[PDB]
Amino acid sequence: MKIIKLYFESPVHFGEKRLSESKITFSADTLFSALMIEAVGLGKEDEFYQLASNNLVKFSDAFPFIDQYYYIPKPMFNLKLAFKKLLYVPIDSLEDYLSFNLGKLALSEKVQQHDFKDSEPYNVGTFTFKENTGLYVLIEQTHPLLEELLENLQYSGIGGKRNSGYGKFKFEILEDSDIEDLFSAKGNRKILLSGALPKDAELEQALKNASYLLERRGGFVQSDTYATNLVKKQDLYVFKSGSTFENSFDGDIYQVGKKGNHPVYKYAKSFFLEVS
Amino acid sequence: MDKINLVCGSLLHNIGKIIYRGTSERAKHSKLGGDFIKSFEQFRNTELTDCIRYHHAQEITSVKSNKEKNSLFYITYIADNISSGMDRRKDLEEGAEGFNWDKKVALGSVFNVLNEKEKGRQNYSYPFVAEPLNFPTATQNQYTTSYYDGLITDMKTILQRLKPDKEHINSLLQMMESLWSYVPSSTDKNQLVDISLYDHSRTTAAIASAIYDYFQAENITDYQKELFDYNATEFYDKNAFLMMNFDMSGVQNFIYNISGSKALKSLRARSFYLDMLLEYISDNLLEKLELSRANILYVGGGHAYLLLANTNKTKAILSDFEHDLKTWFLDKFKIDLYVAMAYTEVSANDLMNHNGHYRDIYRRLSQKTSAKKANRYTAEEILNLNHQGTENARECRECKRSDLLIEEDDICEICDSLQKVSRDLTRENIFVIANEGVLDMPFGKKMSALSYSQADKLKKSNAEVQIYAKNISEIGQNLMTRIDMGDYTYRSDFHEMLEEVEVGINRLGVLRADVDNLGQAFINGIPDDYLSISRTATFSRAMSRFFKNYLNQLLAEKSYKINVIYAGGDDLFMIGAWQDILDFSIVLKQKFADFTQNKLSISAGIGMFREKYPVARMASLTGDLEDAAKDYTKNAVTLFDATNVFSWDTLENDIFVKLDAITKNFEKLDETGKAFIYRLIDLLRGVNENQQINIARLAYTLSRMEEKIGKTFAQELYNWANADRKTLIMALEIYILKTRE
Amino acid sequence: MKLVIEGTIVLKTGMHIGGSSDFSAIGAVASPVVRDTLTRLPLIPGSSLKGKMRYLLAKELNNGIDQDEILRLFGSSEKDKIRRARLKFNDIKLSNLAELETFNVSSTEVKFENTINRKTAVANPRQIERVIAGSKFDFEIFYNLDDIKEVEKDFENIKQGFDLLEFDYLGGHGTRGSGRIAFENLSVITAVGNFEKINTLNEILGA
Repeated sequence: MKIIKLYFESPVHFGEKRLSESKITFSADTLFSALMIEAVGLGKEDEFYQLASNNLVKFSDAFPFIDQYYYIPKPMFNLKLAFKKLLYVPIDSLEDYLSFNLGKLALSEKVQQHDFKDSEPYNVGTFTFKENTGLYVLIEQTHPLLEELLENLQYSGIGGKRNSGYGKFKFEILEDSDIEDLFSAKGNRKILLSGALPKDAELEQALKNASYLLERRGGFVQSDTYATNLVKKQDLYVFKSGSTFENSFDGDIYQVGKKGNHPVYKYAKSFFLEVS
Repeated sequence: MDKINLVCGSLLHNIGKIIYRGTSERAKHSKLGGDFIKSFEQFRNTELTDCIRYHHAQEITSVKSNKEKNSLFYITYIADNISSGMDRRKDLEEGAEGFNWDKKVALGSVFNVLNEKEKGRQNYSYPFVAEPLNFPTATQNQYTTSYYDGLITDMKTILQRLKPDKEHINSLLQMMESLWSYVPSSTDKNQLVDISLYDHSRTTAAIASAIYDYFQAENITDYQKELFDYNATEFYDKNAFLMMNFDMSGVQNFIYNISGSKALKSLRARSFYLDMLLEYISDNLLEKLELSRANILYVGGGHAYLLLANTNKTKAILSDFEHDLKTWFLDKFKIDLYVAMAYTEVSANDLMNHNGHYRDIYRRLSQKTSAKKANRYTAEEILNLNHQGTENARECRECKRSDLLIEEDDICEICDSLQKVSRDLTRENIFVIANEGVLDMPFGKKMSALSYSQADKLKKSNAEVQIYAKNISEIGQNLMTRIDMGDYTYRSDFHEMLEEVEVGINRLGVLRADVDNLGQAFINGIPDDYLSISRTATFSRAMSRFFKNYLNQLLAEKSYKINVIYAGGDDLFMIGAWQDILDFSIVLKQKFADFTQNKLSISAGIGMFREKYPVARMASLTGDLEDAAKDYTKNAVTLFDATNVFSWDTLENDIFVKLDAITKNFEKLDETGKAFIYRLIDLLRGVNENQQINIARLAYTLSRMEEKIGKTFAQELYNWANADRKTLIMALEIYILKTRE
Repeated sequence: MKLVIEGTIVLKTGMHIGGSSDFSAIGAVASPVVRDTLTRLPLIPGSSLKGKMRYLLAKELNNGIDQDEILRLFGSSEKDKIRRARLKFNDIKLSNLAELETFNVSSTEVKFENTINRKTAVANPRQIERVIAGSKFDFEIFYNLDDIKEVEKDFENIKQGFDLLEFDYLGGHGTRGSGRIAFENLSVITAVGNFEKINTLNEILGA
């Protein structure tokens, strides 16, 4: 199981509800949406969907990482038992569990001027990473196709505010074996690592002793082909990445657009870190 | 035989003792209670009379067979026992003619016991001034019987407008919080003089109704054998109390779920709306529990702790209330708002605090609340919540939400209702709920929030209609209950507000404050030895009471050009002229220190912006400023920037004595300011990087203008610019900002 | 398949870009220049360069009387027609701080300025922070080579916009003598795919 490390040399804007604020990381269907839009840039979008639909391409979402420390969101248990301010724990320090600051959020103030009229300002929330940090994306069984797409994505930009002028990155794989054995392990409680949602006939079996938050996950369709306007998406509600489940489930790539000239998918497949 | 008699025997209790401590009748107080009975509307049945004149143990054993069973004063006896926190087994109770009871002693302050293991045991009391503006102090106090007979004449000339029945408990409770807020619970016994007897009566009413419904469900007989043929422990070793709670999560992201134009109005709208939703949700639960409002311990910002009975019928109605409230939030606020109702069971011995075990009752309730918070929605709720998704070409701009949008305009129905109702909202305005209103509330009854206008005529025959009030005057058929919300507004136009100022720079100053270390102080603040439940109720209710009424009165007594957006312990946001904001921050800090006996800290952040500046970016910037203040991890304040963080005494003392000295000195000088002050600030901010040569230039300029600015002021500036430097830069900056024409 | 338009921006005058909401002290600089929030190195935001090129290119075409060329270069969100933006700008950071350290001067300055009321004849001073002249700015702009038959007109338009921006300011108070830039060391390189006639793109732009 491989690593995908993302080094940003420019600020990022990962919006979650509005342009004025931003988020440290980006989700999994955000990266999958970027890969779909770039694959239909290359025309190979159909067999990329047939790869990601049949589990050979299965990635988690982005996580913070500092120099030789890979992080995850604080897994949230039914713990009966200060470190309550900390949002991220190192990925190998879960056994110890049972200082940290990457970057700083900034707000960039912009304007749009009209020539024979008064101007109008708008402001963009940004995030800038420190010099020896960034984000990393977990992936198992790397494919030549996704190695080609991320090689091609880095000149289009992950992030929100494009193409002015923020999201750009250079990636490298840099596989690791100190944390592959964590994912080869098996335990009794399995934490989630991506924004996921089980299929309708297994949500009950997935929902037994869980600890989760829903997140709304919608927005606008970003294409020049979906139905001659800016149509919103069917707001899918997926589990938060810092969830825990005692029993596993497998997600689906749900179609959240069913009215334009092409389908709009949303990645909601599961990715577990099994722990005792 | 219903609980009106018992709740009146609890709430109307110990009036005979508070008149016993001032009026000379040295006989047994049972005859005083019985003689006080018949001087009302009519004398009641024997139930309430025996409830209020039999709670003395020898008289209890003296009256067995001359009257019937179903005592209904055994309840109030062990109710006073459990609400007291200690035992009265066979001893003579208070004022029982057993010793020379010389009762002239005032009410002790709540904050003396608070955190006595870190800073020792202080002691204070509550003085009396003939709401309103008063503050507890460390001097001995005394009450006089003339004011007592005056207040009882007022109480009995306005009291007869109510009927001793079910619905009038609210109105007598409103007059009880008007009157009994400062009268003590007892005279001696320091373990009892810490709390006022008004909340002791509220607690006694709650626990009396709880044990009454407990015995109504368990269907038991012979209360005399059960409770007195053994010494009242066999009740205590049974589970009979359900102390449940409420917890709205994510209130902050719904208050600040605004990005539109009208962001001033929507902020106060949402901050009022969450509180009023919690109010009606709690009151409707008590209404469906056929219960009075005395069972509320505390309602705050997002939290509502309760005390009910432990019966299976209450469990069934609690689960039904769960399902209805959860479905109603999932209809309106998709995942945004969520209440976490969890009940915890305690035995009657368990809250007597003899074996301890009270802070872990709060801890267990927190564990169950977090457990329900971890697993929020069930399977079909998530399935329905994903299936109701649809795509549209419109959204609202605050609530970025693609359903329940109005026609011809693109703002969501709550998202516009909040703006409109925030527009028509003043001080003396009344809040009303019915089946027709504006703002959505469960279970299908809305809120109108209409003023004194052509729609006042609903209060005639206002069946199934409730009234939420700011002021209370009429206690006949009005029935207005108080909701604590603070909405001081000077002018409501920022341009007129600034235009009235003609002394300083034309800027708009912004205060954001919050109480730091409020969390563990609210959860576990009162120490385990002298630990009470009504003390915590008074603590939190007094905190919210302080912020609301003393904030409006402190801003009313001096004409401060400050618009309050919303107040509270957790949150405070005021926009006004910067002169009044700076001059009021020290006032608010010192009045909070006087109210809390300076052991609850407070931090704040002052920001300063121009006349026409957006309120959303204003609030975010000043919130950043006060976060930098609280990061220091003690009490402090930031003046206009994160680089200028000062402690409150440091700001007050150092900056304001330096500012007042500078203002005295440069006024009498005929031609010195302000060019000398700008050169002085230039040197005193260049000295941060080039430390030596600017100190030399400073000495050169001060002896240069020794003959001009003053002999002693120049050497004072030279002394201050080496000892406490960074203070004097801010003192000079706010001096010029004050004196710019 | 994708191209990289790389050059340098050399300042001939000030170029004060941007306004933060940072609080200004009373005797100090109001309206500071935009910077990196973490390096505190002066910066040209890519939205500023993009907006100024769009302004000059849109004012150039349709002379005194928008068009498919401008929308296909810099995007569109019109209700009827939506086109993906071919150009991809980046925030330009300062590059020659090694050279400006050699000259023993900071990369930023304060310009002192006032207005004078014409009736009351009282001055009204202001300080504006401003990048110094002689600064360099390595910029990368990425082009989406989605159509081959239009790349010649596209790169002609890009060089036209660069030349129009050579005779006009880049950001801030340019009418009072600021913001004058020049583009030197312009080159085009591909990163993925392979464009055959990359040389005519290099010659239409680096001429």
